[PDB]
Amino acid sequence: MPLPKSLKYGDTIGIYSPSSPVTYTSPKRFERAKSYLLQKGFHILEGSLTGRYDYYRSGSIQERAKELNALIRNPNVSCIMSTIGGMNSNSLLPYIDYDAFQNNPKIMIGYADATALLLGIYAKTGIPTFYGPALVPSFGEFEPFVDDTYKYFLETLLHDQALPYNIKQPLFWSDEFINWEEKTKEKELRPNNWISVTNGQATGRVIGGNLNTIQGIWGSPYMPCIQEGDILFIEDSSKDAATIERSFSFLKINGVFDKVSGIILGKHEQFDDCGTNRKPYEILLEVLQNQRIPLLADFDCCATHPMITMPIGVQVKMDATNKTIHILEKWKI
Amino acid sequence: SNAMPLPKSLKYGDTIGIYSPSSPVTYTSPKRFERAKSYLLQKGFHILEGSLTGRYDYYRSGSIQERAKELNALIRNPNVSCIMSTIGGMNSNSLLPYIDYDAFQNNPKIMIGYADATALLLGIYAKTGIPTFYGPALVPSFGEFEPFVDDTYKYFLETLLHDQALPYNIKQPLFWSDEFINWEEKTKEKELRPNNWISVTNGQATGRVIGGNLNTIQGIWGSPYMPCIQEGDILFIEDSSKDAATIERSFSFLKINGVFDKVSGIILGKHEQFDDCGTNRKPYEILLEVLQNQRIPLLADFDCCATHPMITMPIGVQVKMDATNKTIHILEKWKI
Repeated sequence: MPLPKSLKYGDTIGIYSPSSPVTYTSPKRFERAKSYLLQKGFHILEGSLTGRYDYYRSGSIQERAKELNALIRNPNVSCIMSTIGGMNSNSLLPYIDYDAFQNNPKIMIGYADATALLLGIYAKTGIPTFYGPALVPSFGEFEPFVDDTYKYFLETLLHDQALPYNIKQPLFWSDEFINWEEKTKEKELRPNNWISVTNGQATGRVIGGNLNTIQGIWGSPYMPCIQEGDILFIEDSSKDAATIERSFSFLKINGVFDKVSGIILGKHEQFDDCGTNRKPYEILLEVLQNQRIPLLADFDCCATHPMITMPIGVQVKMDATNKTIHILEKWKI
Repeated sequence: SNAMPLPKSLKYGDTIGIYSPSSPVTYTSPKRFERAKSYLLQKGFHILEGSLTGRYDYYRSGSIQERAKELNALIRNPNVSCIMSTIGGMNSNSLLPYIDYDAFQNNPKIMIGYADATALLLGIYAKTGIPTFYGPALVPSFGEFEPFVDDTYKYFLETLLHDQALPYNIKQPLFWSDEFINWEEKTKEKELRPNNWISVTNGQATGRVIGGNLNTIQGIWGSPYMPCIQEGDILFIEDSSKDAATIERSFSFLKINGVFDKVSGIILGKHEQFDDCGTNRKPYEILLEVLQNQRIPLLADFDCCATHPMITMPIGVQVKMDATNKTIHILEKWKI
């Protein structure tokens, strides 16, 4: 695999808005997020659609692709980070300069709808991409949680890490639906646990991201093929039991559970259980119908805070029983 | 093409089996459910109520296995002529591994519904080759008050009961509505809005029609239950009660999958209660942005969707679409 250079203090992070126009609609949180990273020591290069507004999106298909491609082609930018998701990143896929990326690999990071681009870049170039912070949701978060998301970002992207790289559980989390633009109270600290839903271990290439979003790219050249022995990493956020049953069944009928060696399931921010009192993993277990696949749930790589930064497309070992995740293969220089 | 297995035409007095593959409407909307059944019974059909009728499991009628059992009992019943969903939802695709495709193949029936039931319409077609029908679901379609229910019923009989010489012309309804009123109880008359189809991009296409509810297709894409789209097919798609962001994603999903390189034309349903997100854009405008510089004949605002009234459309048979003149003809038999 070609690999991106590690992030360094003094580097420039390019930001782009491939879907929702958050830099227009949530300017306080946007400015707070920029200032946070500037203070840490990174410059921010604002993509061409920053401050622009086209209702549910930042701009036309072409204009969004141009915004991203300008960052891809800029040798001064070491990391390209989505501002936020939405629904419409998959529109850009035919128009991205994959060749320019492959020729000068950089860190591509974000989450949620940005999955479309993370996976498409990986599919087209073979360069690992990163399920991790987007500027506004992740680095616009108030203290305390922002600081733990930031710690995890440095660990994956900037620190010199020896292999194997151990991914550790945070002590506390939150999904509270408060404090978006302005802070009104402290978010409750939720004690954490990862869940040993189905015991066992697996080692394989990790593939996945936001499940809802995967259904917008599935079957295309931009969806990496799932191979025998891969580890599936999936999360959904702010959806409901009916939506995720459809998604889990989508994977089942596509044979994904006959291929993968294990499953890492993210927490589900603000899950709506439709009155059932069922957890997301229980719905998945129904869909799996007693097929014994190791399953570790409530992983902190999703819309809940704080967020881990996870490489995608590299070898991983998971132990659902003992609740560990290690990265086995280098993901950066 | 060669003659193929087909389901028997509907007859007066036939039994319609109803099942709930997703939302538990028979429990949550009991007045519309009772009105719909009464409407068909009053026409002289019998209704066989599947095993989950009146049951409730929150967002669904029952477990995955319970729902498969419900539908299979109808598939396996030689006295049922037509199997009709009560309503959609989100979760029909869960049943797909568990359906008795061999029993269906042994005794093909008219399979009809819409919206989430696309997963089963397309999965039965994919597995068996038997045409299925994008058309009425019991409670939304046949629980509609007069006058629109009568137009829906007329189209249902024209396609499933009456003998039709080929080419069979699909006539445009004269009036339509998507008003978000009169679900359980009637409060006023719906507006009889003058209807039209839309010539979005001129031209003609002839090919096998494939499609249904686009949102639902994304829950079965890539599986053995999704029929493969072939060069020259006509794509039929509709979405209902969604928004501009959602449909852009679905359109781009088709684009990146190469679908628009294959199909000869596109039929786009009306979009009930579309949320334009403030853009003032029509669904077809969003689609055409996705299409970019690729010219494809496109007929839009077709009445085979959640708006009233509803046309019954066979899937998996040859059709001629004329987007210039706003016509649709069915060219191959779909029933015997």
